[PDB]
Amino acid sequence: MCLKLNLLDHVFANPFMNAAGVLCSTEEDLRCMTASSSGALVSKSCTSAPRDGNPEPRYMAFPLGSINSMGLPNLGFDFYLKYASDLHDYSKKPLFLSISGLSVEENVAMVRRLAPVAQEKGVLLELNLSCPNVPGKPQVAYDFEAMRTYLQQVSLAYGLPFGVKMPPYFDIAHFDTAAAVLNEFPLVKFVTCVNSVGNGLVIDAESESVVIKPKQGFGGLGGKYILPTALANVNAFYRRCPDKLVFGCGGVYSGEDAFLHILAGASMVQVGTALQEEGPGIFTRLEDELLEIMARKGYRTLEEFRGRVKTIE
Amino acid sequence: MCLKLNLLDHVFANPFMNAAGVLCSTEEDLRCMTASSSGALVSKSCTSAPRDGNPEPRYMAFPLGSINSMGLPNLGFDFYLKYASDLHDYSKKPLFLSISGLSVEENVAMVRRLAPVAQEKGVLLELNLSCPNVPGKPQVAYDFEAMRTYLQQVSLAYGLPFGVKMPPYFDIAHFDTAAAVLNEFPLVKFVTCVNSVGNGLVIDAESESVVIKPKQGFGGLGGKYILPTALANVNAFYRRCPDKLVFGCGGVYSGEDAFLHILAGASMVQVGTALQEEGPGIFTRLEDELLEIMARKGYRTLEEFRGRVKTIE
Ligand SMILES: Cc1cc2nc3c(=O)[nH]c(=O)nc-3n(C[C@H](O)[C@H](O)[C@H](O)COP(=O)(O)O)c2cc1C
Ligand SMILES: Cc1cc2nc3c(=O)[nH]c(=O)nc-3n(C[C@H](O)[C@H](O)[C@H](O)COP(=O)(O)O)c2cc1C
Ligand SMILES: O=C(O)c1[nH]c(=O)[nH]c(=O)c1I
Ligand SMILES: O=C(O)c1[nH]c(=O)[nH]c(=O)c1I
Repeated sequence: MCLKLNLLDHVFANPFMNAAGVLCSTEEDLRCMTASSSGALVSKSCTSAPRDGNPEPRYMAFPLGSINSMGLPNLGFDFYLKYASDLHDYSKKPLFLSISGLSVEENVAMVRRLAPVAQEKGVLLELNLSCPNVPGKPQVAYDFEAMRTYLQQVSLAYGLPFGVKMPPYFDIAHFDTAAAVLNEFPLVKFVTCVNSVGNGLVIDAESESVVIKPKQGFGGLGGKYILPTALANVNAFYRRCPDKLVFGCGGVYSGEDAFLHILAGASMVQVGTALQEEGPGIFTRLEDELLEIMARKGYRTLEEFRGRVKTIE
Repeated sequence: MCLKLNLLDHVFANPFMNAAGVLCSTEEDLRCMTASSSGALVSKSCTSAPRDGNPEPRYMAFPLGSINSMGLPNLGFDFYLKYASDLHDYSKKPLFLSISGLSVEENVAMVRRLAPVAQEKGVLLELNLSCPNVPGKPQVAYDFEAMRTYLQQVSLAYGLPFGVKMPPYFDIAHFDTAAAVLNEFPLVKFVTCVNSVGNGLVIDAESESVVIKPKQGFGGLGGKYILPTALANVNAFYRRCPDKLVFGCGGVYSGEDAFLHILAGASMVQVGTALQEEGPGIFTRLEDELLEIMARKGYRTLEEFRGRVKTIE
């Protein structure tokens, strides 16, 4: 009995990793994730120049999940590149690097410099097409024409295997369109579903007040609120992109949620809000929980049930 | 202290009502919601001809909410018109009628006949632009050009005050465009935010199966999953539509959840999943809870806190 996977020319002790943004902005965070039992890690989505992000409070967690409008704080692309180049221990686990520039030109500039490090070190790119929290910057992947441009330019400039972080959709025609756009780009080897559910609004009853400061309280939701949305996008893209990998993200607190993700078609499973709240010790729990589920069901590997959700009639 | 209010030339005893689709398909259903202590009711969304809807199972509920792909089963516009014209007791509470024709022409044909009944009886139209559940018929209001077309045509054909049932949005530009489309139409007096969050997917871990039969298990989500999404939509349209009423729907289980909808901007508060699970007794509980919250806070009217959610700085 076995959680191991071999994908994108990398070996992974298990399918669990952090979700981009959680426990991965600093060298400290990145060392902690590397020392965890996770099968991999992804760095904070980054821009060319360092960013402070939005004013605090900008994240808040609740029994049923979280809301955030961080505003893309990060240490700058130079820092995450150098981390991949010179600091990361690839003998421990694979590293993904998330880039989330604010224009196609910014992203082009970044991937041109990442390319030789990817070739040398085998760092994998996750291209963020779904930040919902910087104003006047509505999410790329909700504009299919813009999405096409980003993927053309980045394929051209990068010329290596990468993946894309997608926002959730809520409409069959949008699964259709979005999956066909992706399938135009053979360098897109994986699709991460999903980023937070955009622009929800949490309100505290006692104080009569929104709980995060930026954007009049509006920010992205994660956690228990979004699991069924996440499972839908995962499976929508799994069925729609049979020559790609789907990484699942959204609402994972247990081996069971991870089990459902994987049934829906997920290869890697990312953990955001639950990791933010419980800390990196979550990865040992999730492993043991998933393994107990597999044992009880007689599954010996992940590939035995990946993508095998049953439909009725 | 009493929560009575006046809107759309009608008096209401309290701001509560059922969500369209819940406890309102048959005469029996409608008499039951009429005899409840709700302040109003809305009828099941209808088409010109009777429909059986999708195959069962097509609704499932869970501690955190519901998923459905009912598929618009209804008794036919002729039945709900007759209920409106001859059977409803207007002395009890006002009545909203929901129409969900599958093309502009079908809607135009329905509202042409509703018009005289609305003149005579004051029944109120709720135009449904957001069924996420009929195959091949994606949500109207996620296509702004289609939405404009429906609102032009129904406005011309009906020539009387009506409201709209909107699907949730998740991006500021969409809020901007959607509210500006609405604002093009003076006859749109109210906006109901929100319909179910479209095309979620619920999976049963033990059985490894989706839980509803239509659309490979994909359906609309209601309940605790969507409260923050609903609040965001209510507030977004409340700020962007200063000259319309906003009706809140999504994730109401208690007087607190109603207080927050009203704080976000809600004039009426609709109840779907929680009413489906608890039954019409819920209406008396919700009233007592909301009145208890008002008293502890020193509020005497709804109008004192409606839309007065506070932001930080
Ligand atoms: C504080 C915080 C920061 C995040 N930062 C990023 C980011 O930098 N890049 C990104 O693609 N997604 C980011 N996300 C979204 C998560 O990666 C994930 O897509 C989302 O939280 C849903 O998963 P969850 O339900 O486990 O939280 C962030 C989420 C949170 C709460
Ligand atoms: C079984 C069921 C049937 C529904 N039918 C309709 C309908 O005919 N028309 C409509 O506009 N909304 C319909 N809805 C959506 C609800 O009116 C409501 O917008 C949504 O469920 C969210 O509120 P909730 O969180 O209280 O469920 C239905 C929802 C459910 C669960
Ligand atoms: O504001 C963030 O830092 C952030 N927050 C999110 O929820 N998703 C994202 O992609 C990002 I870049
Ligand atoms: O399938 C339904 O009947 C239904 N279900 C929903 O969740 N929203 C709707 O508007 C409708 I018309």
